Amino acid sequence: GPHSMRYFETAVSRPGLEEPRYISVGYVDNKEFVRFDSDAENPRYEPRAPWMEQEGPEYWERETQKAKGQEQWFRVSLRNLLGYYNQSAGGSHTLQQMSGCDLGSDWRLLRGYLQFAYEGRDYIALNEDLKTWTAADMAAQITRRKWEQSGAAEHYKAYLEGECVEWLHRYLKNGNRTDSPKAHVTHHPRSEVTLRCWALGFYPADITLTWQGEEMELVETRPAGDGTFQKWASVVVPLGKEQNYTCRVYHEGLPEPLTLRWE
Amino acid sequence: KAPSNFATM
Amino acid sequence: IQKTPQIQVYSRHPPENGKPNILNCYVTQFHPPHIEIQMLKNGKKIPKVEMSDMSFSKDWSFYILAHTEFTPTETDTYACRVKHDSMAEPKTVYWDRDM
Repeated sequence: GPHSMRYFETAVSRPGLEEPRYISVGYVDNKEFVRFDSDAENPRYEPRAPWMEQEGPEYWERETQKAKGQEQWFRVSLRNLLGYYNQSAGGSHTLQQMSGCDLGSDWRLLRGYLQFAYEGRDYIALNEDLKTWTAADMAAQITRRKWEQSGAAEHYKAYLEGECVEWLHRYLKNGNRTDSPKAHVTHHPRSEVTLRCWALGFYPADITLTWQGEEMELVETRPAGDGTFQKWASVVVPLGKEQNYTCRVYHEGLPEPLTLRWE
Repeated sequence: KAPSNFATM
Repeated sequence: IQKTPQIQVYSRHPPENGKPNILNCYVTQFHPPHIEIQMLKNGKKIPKVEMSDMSFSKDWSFYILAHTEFTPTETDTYACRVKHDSMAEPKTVYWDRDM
């Protein structure tokens, strides 16, 4: 199966505040594994999965220092962006970053990722070639030329082809699953009766529910709060004829798609 | 292994 | 610019009157990340409400799961009320035991 690492970093400046509040969240295979928050009393990277408590105090000390570097970089960058967009003092602003690497089932690098958003909106992003930058905004051209002139891409590319893959291999070895959905249909009388197909206790979150021999209200997939997810799909059905309708759950942990009904 | 950014925006 | 929170309210486990459970309020697709969330029993704030750490998705929008212990009954109604800069007034979504 394929694998991935990501770091999602956020910096928020507010009027009343003085220095930005900076948060960095690390993920392996889309699950949170470390976290740093500058609002903490003694700010540092803390483990967020039990399998990371294997890492010794030199690992945490270095990571914490990298984060303090990021803190400096997001604060300065925020200051510069304030100038680029002619925004004055007195507002709240956000700078965000996503980086990391996707590996194939063979553990080789599939793709590097490096993207930045300002005010929730794409600012600049490293293209898949890890050589050129995409930057839509006129204001964002200043940053693109700055980064083309300094050679920044080569250095982010070295990180993404090297450290990201290297250290992802190490995390995969150290943290050596999926939970299949359990389905059931519920009956609710109305005007006609409502049949709502539930899938519960599944991980990861990717799922699809349908009703049928042809292909409706649903909810977006949601966390149960325990690590598992929920979803339901429901349909309007005339009374007495409810054995004719069939739900189908599709999930990557299922040997084959579920097919069930009201009973 | 957290990244470390290069040139500022 | 503002992005308006999407809100779902729902129990962790199937609701059964009398039996303790956990009530969720899952708020997503919002920007800026500053957000005020209250959970309500009969229109009154439940004081003990826990909040996940804040995160954001690939589309750069933020999200957060609020949750509190509660025991559903035949008669009481629970709700989630979210105050945020994209909305002039708080938005309330009521718990529906069947959704």
